[PDB]
Amino acid sequence: ADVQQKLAELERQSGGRLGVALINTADNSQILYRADERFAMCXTSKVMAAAAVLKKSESEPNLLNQRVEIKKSDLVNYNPIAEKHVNGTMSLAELSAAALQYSDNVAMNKLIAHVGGPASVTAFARQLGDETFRLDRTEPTLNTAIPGDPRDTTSPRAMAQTLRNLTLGKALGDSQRAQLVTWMKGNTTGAASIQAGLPASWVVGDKTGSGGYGTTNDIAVIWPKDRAPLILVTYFTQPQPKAESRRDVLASAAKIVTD
Ligand SMILES: [Cl-]
Repeated sequence: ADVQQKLAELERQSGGRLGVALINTADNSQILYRADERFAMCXTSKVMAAAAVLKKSESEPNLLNQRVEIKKSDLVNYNPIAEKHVNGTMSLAELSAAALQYSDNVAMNKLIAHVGGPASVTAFARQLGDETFRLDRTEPTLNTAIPGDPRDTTSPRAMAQTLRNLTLGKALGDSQRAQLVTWMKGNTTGAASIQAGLPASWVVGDKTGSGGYGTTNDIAVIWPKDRAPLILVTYFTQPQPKAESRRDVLASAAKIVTD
């Protein structure tokens, strides 16, 4: 009850719409707030795309080493790693790391294209038992985040359950699961989001996202000191098209649900 009141007060102060799902594997419990509503995923969808490539690699051993050409025509609106490789190639492993650890949007588009497009990433989610996730578009348009638009959305409940399967469960083979966890633990974009609301000693693998309407998101697997792991999804979006990012709201939500 107190946790619910605190999340409601945070949402009201923020001026926007907040979605939270925590899974505590110590006791198989959940803390949920707007957890069945849809939110634009933005960059957080890169986890599903990278996982689809990892699954494909289980039956194709040379897959992560496969080379992909990077051209000026591939550049989109945020290309921190790919811009350094124009006119050469990157491997699928390198593209996966760039997408997950730097939010590189060219890298996301190469993962999407490799597996057959947004409908193939969605069909992979369905094969895992996630019947909520939908990836409709490529970068950069998947980030528009218009209120009421179901494109490129999922719910906090669904994304927490799927992230648990991918990182702690058996969706991927042992080598592939370990690779995903290692990539997420090395993320560089998350220190002001969920991590900022947790003790310094806790270990985190996370993926952030941001987009139109001040959309500010983070999804994480968390190893608290001497405790069973947690899965946490914090999604946030605002009423104004040009609203600024609010990573502090995600930090505040993480503190509330883990105190
Ligand atoms: Cl505005």
